[PDB]
Amino acid sequence: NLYFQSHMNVLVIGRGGREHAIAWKAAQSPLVGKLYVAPGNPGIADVAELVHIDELDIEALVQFAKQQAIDLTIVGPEAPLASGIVDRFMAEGLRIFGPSQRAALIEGSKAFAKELMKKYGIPTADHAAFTSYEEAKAYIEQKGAPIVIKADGKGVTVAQTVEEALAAAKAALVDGQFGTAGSQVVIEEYLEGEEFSFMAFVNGEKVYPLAIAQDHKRAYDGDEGPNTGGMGAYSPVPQISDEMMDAALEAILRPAAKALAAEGRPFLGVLYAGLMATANGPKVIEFNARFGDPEAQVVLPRLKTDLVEAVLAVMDGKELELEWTDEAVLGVVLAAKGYPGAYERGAEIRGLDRISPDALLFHAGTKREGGAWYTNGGRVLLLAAKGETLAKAKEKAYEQLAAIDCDGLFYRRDIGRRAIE
Ligand SMILES: Nc1ncnc2c1ncn2[C@@H]1O[C@H](COP(=O)(O)O)[C@@H](O)[C@H]1O
Repeated sequence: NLYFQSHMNVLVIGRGGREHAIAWKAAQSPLVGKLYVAPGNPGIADVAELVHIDELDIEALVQFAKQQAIDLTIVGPEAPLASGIVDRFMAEGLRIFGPSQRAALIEGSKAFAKELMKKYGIPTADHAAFTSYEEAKAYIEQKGAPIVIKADGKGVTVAQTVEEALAAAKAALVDGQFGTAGSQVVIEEYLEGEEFSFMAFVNGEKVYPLAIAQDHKRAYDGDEGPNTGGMGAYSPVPQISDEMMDAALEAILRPAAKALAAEGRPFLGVLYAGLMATANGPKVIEFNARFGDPEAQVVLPRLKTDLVEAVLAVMDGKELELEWTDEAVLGVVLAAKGYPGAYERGAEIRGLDRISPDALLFHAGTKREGGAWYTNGGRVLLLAAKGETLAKAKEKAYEQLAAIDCDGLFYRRDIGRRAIE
């Protein structure tokens, strides 16, 4: 079907498991000649050449890319995007998949995203910020309870009653941090239902849906403890109906891409909708402007289509249908004890050699030294397995995980548990 230029040098920006997953996929493309990741990490060195340049060193990255004749740059994390790498690259004539600074604002500013979804009729949790008690009060009292109250400067209360919400909102203003605008309180609609991650390739108004993943954000078994970058994920997600999926594509993803374009911020890249499946249909929690982590590690193994060709087709504004395997994929994050708090580095990791070769081991935060492996970051590794069903992928993933010994790491035993229940 689609022809593109073969023997294309590709650069991936980032250092994590998402970027291990995007490099591992890229390396399998019949289109790719040379594959660099800047800065990557020692498990990524197995699939790609590492480049010792920071993600935020935009001028070095531009100079590296001109000089090593990079045909495609794919940006992993959001900070480079929020800093204008795409803008710099385009002005230099370098081809890049990722949003402009102005488009990436959809993730950077939750206020801006709320503002855009309100103006364009996009379903989401109601959101409002106040520096006045009396105005906070009058608003809490129209909206009623349960209600989220958020204090700046733990400070998140899901107030079960109106009286509690007011007590919490009053405290937020009296004890929260005094910014240059005074103290402020954030009030949000509480939503119930099942969370899901809906990513799509986007170029302007053109939206190309990926598979649907579910992430597990809480640190501990039974969705306990604080929130994290994500402790595991799987795809597909059988308890989210096709109808909910289509509602979210037509009432959320397609209108956000339009809204960004209508505001003179067209988006190019991965638009990642963090969603709730409510009784009333799907509702935005947040938007992200790039692949989710650990969502990329579980979605990208299911993609049949060549990843580099799909990116090029998207950048060209070409027609494309993405093809996916029937097999489910589930992934478990091993994190350094203490994460998402203060965590210890430098614990020896044994047993990486013992893992079956069809297991997918995505390095996020490891170091290699004197021929051994050590923890070096909050999320350290993700192990995913494929399975004919979700339960089989769950079984495979956990069985393989147990080959790893590290007294400095922990992981959730309940990834996927509800979905199989
Ligand atoms: N309005 C909401 N309704 C339900 N869950 C939420 C809401 N906001 C945040 N969360 C949860 O808290 C996590 C952290 O997102 P955030 O609160 O924007 O940092 C999300 O990934 C959700 O799992």
